[PDB]
Amino acid sequence: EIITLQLGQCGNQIGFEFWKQLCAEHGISPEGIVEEFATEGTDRKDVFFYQADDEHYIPRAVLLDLEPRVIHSILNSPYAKLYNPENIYLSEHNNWASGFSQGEKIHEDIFDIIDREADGSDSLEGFVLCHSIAGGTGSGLGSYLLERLNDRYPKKLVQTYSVFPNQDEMVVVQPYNSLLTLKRLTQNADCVVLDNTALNRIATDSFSQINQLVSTIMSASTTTLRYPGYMNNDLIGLIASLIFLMTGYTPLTTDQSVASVRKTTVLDVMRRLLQPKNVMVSTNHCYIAILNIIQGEVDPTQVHKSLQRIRERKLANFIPWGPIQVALSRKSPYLPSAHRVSGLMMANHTSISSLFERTCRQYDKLRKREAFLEQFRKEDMFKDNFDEMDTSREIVQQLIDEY
Amino acid sequence: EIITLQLGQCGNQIGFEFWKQLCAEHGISPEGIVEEFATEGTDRKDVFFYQADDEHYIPRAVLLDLEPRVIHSILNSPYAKLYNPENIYLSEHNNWASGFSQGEKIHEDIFDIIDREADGSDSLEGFVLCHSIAGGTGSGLGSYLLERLNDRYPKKLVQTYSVFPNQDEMVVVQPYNSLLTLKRLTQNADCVVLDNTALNRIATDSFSQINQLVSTIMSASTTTLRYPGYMNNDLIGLIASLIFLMTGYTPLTTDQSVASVRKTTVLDVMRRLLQPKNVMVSTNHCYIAILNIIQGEVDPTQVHKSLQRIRERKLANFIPWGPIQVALSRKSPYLPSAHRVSGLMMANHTSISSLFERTCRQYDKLRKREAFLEQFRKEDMFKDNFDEMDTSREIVQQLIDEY
Amino acid sequence: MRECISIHVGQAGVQIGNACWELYCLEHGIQPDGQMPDSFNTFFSETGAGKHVPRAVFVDLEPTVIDEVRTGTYRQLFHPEQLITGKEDAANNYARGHYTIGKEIIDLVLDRIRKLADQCTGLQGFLVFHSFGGGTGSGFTSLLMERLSVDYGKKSKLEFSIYPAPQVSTAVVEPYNSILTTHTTLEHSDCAFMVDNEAIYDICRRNLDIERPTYTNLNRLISQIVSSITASLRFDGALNVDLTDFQTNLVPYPRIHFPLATYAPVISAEKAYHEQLSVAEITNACFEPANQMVKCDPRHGKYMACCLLYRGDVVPKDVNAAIATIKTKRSIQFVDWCPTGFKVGINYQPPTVVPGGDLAKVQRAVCMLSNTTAIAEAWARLDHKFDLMYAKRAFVHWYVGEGMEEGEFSEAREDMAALEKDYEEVGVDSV
Amino acid sequence: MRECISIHVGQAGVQIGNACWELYCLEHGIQPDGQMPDSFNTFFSETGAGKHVPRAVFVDLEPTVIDEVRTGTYRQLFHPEQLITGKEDAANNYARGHYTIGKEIIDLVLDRIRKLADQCTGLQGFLVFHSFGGGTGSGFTSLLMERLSVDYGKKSKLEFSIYPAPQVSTAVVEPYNSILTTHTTLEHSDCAFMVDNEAIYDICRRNLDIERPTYTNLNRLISQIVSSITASLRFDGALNVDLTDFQTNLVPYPRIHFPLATYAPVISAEKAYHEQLSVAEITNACFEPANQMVKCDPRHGKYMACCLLYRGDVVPKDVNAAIATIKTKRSIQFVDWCPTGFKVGINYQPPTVVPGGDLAKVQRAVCMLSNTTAIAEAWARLDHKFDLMYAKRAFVHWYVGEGMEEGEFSEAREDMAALEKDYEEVGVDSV
Repeated sequence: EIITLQLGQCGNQIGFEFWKQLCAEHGISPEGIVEEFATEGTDRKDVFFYQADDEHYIPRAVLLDLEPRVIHSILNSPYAKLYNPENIYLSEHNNWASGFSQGEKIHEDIFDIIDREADGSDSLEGFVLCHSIAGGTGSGLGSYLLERLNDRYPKKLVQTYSVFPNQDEMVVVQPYNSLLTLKRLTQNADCVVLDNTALNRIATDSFSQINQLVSTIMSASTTTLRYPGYMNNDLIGLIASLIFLMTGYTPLTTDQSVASVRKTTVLDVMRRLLQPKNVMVSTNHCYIAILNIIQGEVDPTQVHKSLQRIRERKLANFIPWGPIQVALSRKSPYLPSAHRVSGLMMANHTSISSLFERTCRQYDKLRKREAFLEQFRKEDMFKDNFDEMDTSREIVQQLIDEY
Repeated sequence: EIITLQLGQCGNQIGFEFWKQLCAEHGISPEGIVEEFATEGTDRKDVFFYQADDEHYIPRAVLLDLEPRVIHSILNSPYAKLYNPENIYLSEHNNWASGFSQGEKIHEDIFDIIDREADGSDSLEGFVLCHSIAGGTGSGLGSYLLERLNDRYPKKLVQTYSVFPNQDEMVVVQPYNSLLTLKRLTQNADCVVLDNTALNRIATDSFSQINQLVSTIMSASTTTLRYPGYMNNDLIGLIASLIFLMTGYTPLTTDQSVASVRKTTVLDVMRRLLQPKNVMVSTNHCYIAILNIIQGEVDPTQVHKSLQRIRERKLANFIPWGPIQVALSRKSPYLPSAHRVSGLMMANHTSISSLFERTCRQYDKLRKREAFLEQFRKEDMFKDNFDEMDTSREIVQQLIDEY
Repeated sequence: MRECISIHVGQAGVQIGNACWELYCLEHGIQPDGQMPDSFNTFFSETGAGKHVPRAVFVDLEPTVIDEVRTGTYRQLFHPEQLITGKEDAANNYARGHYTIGKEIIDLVLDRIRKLADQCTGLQGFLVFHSFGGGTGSGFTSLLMERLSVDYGKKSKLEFSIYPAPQVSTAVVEPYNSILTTHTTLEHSDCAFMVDNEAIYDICRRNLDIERPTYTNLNRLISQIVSSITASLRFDGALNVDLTDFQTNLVPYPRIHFPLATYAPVISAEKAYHEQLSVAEITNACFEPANQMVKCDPRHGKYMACCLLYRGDVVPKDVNAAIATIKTKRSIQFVDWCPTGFKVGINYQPPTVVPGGDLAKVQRAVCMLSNTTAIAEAWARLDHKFDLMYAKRAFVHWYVGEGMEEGEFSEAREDMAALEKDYEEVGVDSV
Repeated sequence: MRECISIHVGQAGVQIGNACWELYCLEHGIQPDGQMPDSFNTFFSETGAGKHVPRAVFVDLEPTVIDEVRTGTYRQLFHPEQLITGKEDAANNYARGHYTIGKEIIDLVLDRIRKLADQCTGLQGFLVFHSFGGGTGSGFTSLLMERLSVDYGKKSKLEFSIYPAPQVSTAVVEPYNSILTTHTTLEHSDCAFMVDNEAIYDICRRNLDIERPTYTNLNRLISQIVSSITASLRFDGALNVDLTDFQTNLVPYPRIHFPLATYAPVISAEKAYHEQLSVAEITNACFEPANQMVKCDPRHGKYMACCLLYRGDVVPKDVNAAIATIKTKRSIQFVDWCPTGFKVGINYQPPTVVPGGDLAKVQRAVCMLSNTTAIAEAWARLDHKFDLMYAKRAFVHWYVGEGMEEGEFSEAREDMAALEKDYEEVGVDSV
C-alpha cells in the first residue's frame, strides 16, 4: 500500500490526472463503481485504492492547498464524487517562508488525516509526494510535511515527483524556494526530478496534456507493483536497484499519431530510452544506474540480445569505480494495446548535477544584492536572520561536490 | 420495562423525537396502529410501549411542563393521538427555587400518574429522565422528582439525559440551577451528560436536528435491551459494567451524506469512537470505563483484532490503580442499513470534572456579589437563608476532589 | 392558560397600544371587528361566537385619544367598558395624575383589571405601556403600579416606558415627572423595558430611509418589539421564554431593572432585497451601538444581562455561533460577576409585516433586551436637569398646589442619587 | 470563498468602476438589475433570490458622478448604501480630501467596508481605483488606505491609479497631489498598477483606429486589464494567480512597488480579421515599447519582474516558447539580481467583448504587469515639476489653509527623493 501527498496547484492537478489514469487502467468507474466486464478482475487494487462497503473504491489520496479554486474545480468534475471529502483539506482563507509557517500552524489536522489513512492499511510501504518546488504553496508545505513525516514515521519510504521551474523561460522568487526544497529533499527524501522546459520540449517535438504525460510516467513506474509478477514485487526492490533520478517513456504518442504502427521490438525501445532527447528533463558525466520496465509481449532472448548489442556498441558510459536492469511487466487487460511492446526508463546520471549548479548560480546571483527578502523577513522563521539559507546553500554545494 | 420523565421544553421535545425514533424503529404507526409488514415482528415492545385492547401501543411516557405552549404544539402533530392524555400534565397557570416550590405543591397528581404507570408493568427495571439543567422548569422539577422518587422507590434505577448549558456562548441565572441540579444528581441519581456547545459543534462540522441526534444516542443506547440477544440483556448489566458519562456515535451522517459509502469495518468504527472530536460533550486525565455497542454484521475475530491493535497502539489511557467492553446487537429489520456496521460509545472519563470546575468558577464568580438573588428569596426554600447553596457547592467540590 | 393583561396609560401608551393591537390582530388573523374569517388566548378572550376581545385596558385622563380609539377602525374590537377615560388630563403634572385627578379614576381602572383577572385562569403578569415625561403616564402609572402591587403582590409587572431623550424633548417639566415616577415605580416594579423617541428617529432615518417619520412609525417599531417579547406566550418555539424568565434573567438586583430594547432587522424593502440577513448579521446589528433604541452608547458601560429573542427561521447552532462571536468581541464588555450573560429565546413564527408599514418582510428577527450600566449616564443627565430646575425651584408651585410636598421632591432626588450609587457599585469589578 | 472588495474613489475611480462592473456583469451573465436569466462570488454576493449585489463601494466627495451611477442603467445593481457621496468635492486639493472634507466621510466608508468584509468569508484584499492628480483621488485615497492598514493590517491592498501623463494634463496642481499621495500611500500600500491617459490615447489611435476617443474607451481598456488580473479568482485556469501572488512576484523591495499595466490584443474588428494573433504575437506586442499603457520607454530602464496573465485558448508550451524568445532578446534587459523575472498565469476564459466597445472578439489575450526602473524617469519628471512649483511656492496657500503644513510638503519631497535614490540603487548591477 501507499499514500499520495499532493500540494499546490501543480500537485493537485498531477493527482487529478494520475487518478484518472489509474481508474482508466483498473476499470474503476468515475463514481467509484466497478464495471461489469471488470467484475472478475485479477489486478491488485489495494495498492492505490481501498474498497468501501458500498462496493465503491476510494483513493488513498489527500488534497492540500493554500487556495480553494483548484480543488473546487476538481469537485465540479465528473470524478468529483470519487475522492474522500474527509481527507480533502482547504485553507479557510507565493512564498516558501509563509508556506512553512502555515505548515507549523496546521500540523494537527493534516497529521490527523494522515494517521487515519495510515491505520487503514496493513502493509503500507512508503509515501508518494507530488508538488512543484517553485511556487510558495508546494515548496514550503512539502518541506514542512517531509520534515515532520521523516520525524514521525522513521520506517516508511518517501518518493516524490518534484517539478522544477523552467529556466530558458525566465516564480520571480523561485531560487529561494527551489534551494530550500532541495535542502529538505536531500536531508529527508528517500528518493523523480521533473522540469517544464524539457517536458514541453518533448511534448512539442495545455497543462492537461503535460500532466497527462507525467501521470503516464507515474503509472508506468508503479505498474509492476500494481500488477504482481515474479521479480520486483515491491517499491523497496525498485529503490535498492538504483540508489536523484530522471525518466523517459518511448510510446509518448498522441491519440492521432497511431497511424504509424511501427514494428516495435524490445531492442529498438530499450535503445530509444537511452538518448538524451527522450530524457524528459533538460566533466565526462556518466550514469549511475539504469532501469527499463517493458510492457507487452517480451522474449527474454530478445532482451539478452539487445543488452549484448548495446553493451558492445558502448552507447552508454558508466562509473569507473563500480560495476543495468531490465524488468518486465504485463499491460492492463483493458486499455487498447496500440503498442506491440512499450518501454519506460528511470535512471540516475551524474549530469543532473548541472540543474543545481544553475539554481545555485541563480541564487548566488540574488543573495549578493538582497532581492525580494522583504516578505521573508515577515515570517518568524526568517524574522531574525537567514542562516537557514546559508546552510541550505552549503548543503547543496556539498551534494554537487559529492556528485 | 421502563418509564420516561421529561421536563421543561428541552425534555418535552427530547421525548417527542425519542418516541418518533422508537416508533420508526419498531414499525409503530403514528396513530399507534401496527403496519401490516410488521405484524409478525420479533422485536420486544414491552420495554418502551404497552399495547392496548384497541391493538394500539401507548408509550410509558409522562409529559410535565410549567407552560402549555410546547405540549399544545405536540398535540397538534401527526403523532398527537399516540400519547396518553391521562398521563400528560400541564400547569393550569425561569427559576430553580420556584420550580422546586411548585414540585412541593403538585406532588399528589404527579405521583398518582407515576404510580398508575408503574403498576401496569410486572418487571419495571428503572427510570429514564430527560431534562435541561439550566432553565427553571427542568432543573427544579427534576430536582424535586428525583428526591421524592429516590425516597419513594428505593429499588429502581434512575437514568438521566441531562443537557448542560452552553458556555462559549454566554440562562443568566444558569450557575445556580446547574449547581443545585448537580447536587441532586450526585445525591440521588443512579447514572448521560449532554451539552449544546459540543453537540452543535459536531452537528456543524434547528433544535429539531440536535434533538434528533440526541434521540439517536438514546435509542442506540437502549437497542440491545429492546432487542434481546445473549449478553447485556438488562439495564443493570449496562450500569454495572461502567460504574458520570459521555457519549459518541460514529454514523452521525446527514440524509444527504450517504453518497460516500465508505467501507466501514468494525475496527475503524471502534477507533473513531475514541477520539475527543466524536465525544459529543465539550493533570494527566484518563478514562474510567468504555463500552462500545456495535450494530450490523460483526465477526468476533475482527473485534478481537481491533482490541489487540488498539491496546498495542496505546491510543487510550487508564487508571493506574485498577484493571473495556465491546457488546454487539442487531439492527431493527426495518430502517435501511445504509451503514455496513455502526458503533456507539459510552464512557466514563475523568476529564468531565472540568465541566463542574467551570460551573463552580461561574457560581463563585456570582456568589461573591449576590447577583440575581432577589427572586430566590421570594420562595420559601430560600426565604430564610441559602445554606442549600453552600451545601450544594461543597458537595460538588467534594465530587471534584474525588475525581 | 398563560393569560397576560396589557395596560396602556396616557397618550403615548394608548397610541402604542393601538399599534400593538393592530399587530396582534394581523398576527392572529383577527379582523378589526374581533371576528376571524389557542395561540390567541394569552391576549384575547373568546365570547361565545368568533368575537375576540383583547385582554387590555386603555386608561387616560383625557377623552381625546381614547375617543379616537372609540371611533377608529378598531371601534368594535375593544370592550367599551375597558376603554377608561377621564375628563381633564394631568397637564404634564405628576401630582395631578397621582393625587388629584388620578384618585377619581383609579378605582374604576382597578375594577376593570379585576374583571379581566377573574376572566383569566392563570395570570402571568401585566404589561404597562406609558411615557416617563407625561402627567398621567407618570403619576397615574405610579399610582396604578402601587395599587396592583397591593392587590396582585406576586404577579410580574413589566412596563414599556418611553424614557426621555437626551436632547429632543416635547415638555419642559419632564425631569420632575421622570424622577418622581422612577422613585414610585422603582419601589414597585419588576423590570422596565426602556426606549427613546430620539433613538428610534435615528434608527428610522439611518435604516428605513424615512426622513420624516411620525409617532406612527415609532409605535410600529415598538409594537414589533413587544410582539417579539410576547411571541413565546403567543406561539410555539424551540426555546420558550416567559415573563418570569425576563424578570429573573434581566434583573440582577431589585433596583437595577432598566434594560434597553433593540430590534435588529429594521430595514426597508429594497435594502432587504439586497441583503442576506442571517442570525450572525442580526445579532451583530443588535449589538451595534448605533442600533440601540435608547440613546445611550453601550461602550460607555458594561452589560450585565442580555436577552436575545430570536423568531422565525432560526437554527440554535447559528445562534450559539453568533453569541460566541459576540463574546469573543472586545468592544462588547460584560461585568465580571456575570460569566453567563445571555438568555436565549427562539420562536418559530417570523415577524408579521403590517400593511402600510416600513419594515420589510424578513425570514427571521431578534429582539435584544440588555441590562447595562450605560443607562447610568442617562440617569445622571436626568437628575442633573432635575437638580437645576429644583435649585431654581421652577414649576414647583404647580406640583405643590396639587397634593404634593417639596419633601417628596427631595426624597425622590435622594432615591435617584442612591440608584446612581447602586449602578456605580455594580459597575465596578470584584477584587 | 476568495472574496475581494473593490473601492472606487473620485470621478476617475467611479467611472472606471462603471466600466469594470459593466464588464463583470457581461462576463458572468448578470443582468444590469442584478438578476441572472461560484465564479460570480469573489465579486458578487447573492441575496436569497437571483439578485447579485457587487462587492464594492463607490465613494466620492461630489454627488455628480455617484448620482449618474444612481440613475443610470445600473441603478438597481449596486446597494444604495454602498454608493457613498459627499456634498462638496476636494477641488483638486489633497488637503481637502485628506484633512477637511475627507474626515467627514471616512467613518461612513469604513463602516460600509466593514459590513462588506463581515459579509465575506475569506477576504483576499482590496482593489482601490483612483487618480493620482485629483482631490479625493489623492487625499481621500491616502486617508482610506491608512485607515485600512490600521484595521486590516494583513490583507493585500492593490490600487489601480491613473498616473499623471508626461505632457497632457487636466489640472495645474497635479504634481502636489501626486507627490503627497505617493508619500502617504507608499507608507501603506502593497503594489500599485499604474496607467496613463496619454499612453492609452496613443494606443487607441495606433491600434483601434479611433481618432477621437473619450474617457469611455480608456475606461473600457482599463476594465479589460482589471478583468484579466482578476480572471484567476473569477474563473478556472491552468495556472492560477492570486492577489498575494501579484504582491510577492512584483514587489522586490517594500518601496519599489509600481508596476505598469499592458494589454496585447488591442485591435479593431477588421485588423483582428486580417491577423492571426497567437501567444508569441501577443507576448511580443506586450513587450513592445509602443504598447505600454504608461508613457515610459522600457528601454530606458531594466525590468525587475514581469507578470504575464494569459487567458483563453492558450497552451503552456507556446507561453514558454514566447517567454524564452523574449529572454533571448537583447533590447529587453532585466536586472542582474532577478535571473527569473516572469510570473505566468493562464486562464481558460477568453476576454469578453462589451457590446458597443472597440476591442474585437479574440481567442486569447495577455495582460503584462511589469515592474521596471523606467518609472524612475517619470518620478523624476513629477518631482521636478513639484520642485518648480514649490520653489515659487505657488498654490501652497490653498493646501496650508486647509489643515496642512509646509513641513509636510518638504517631507513628501524628501521621501520622493529617497524613492528616486532607491530606484537608482536597485537599477545598478551587482559587483
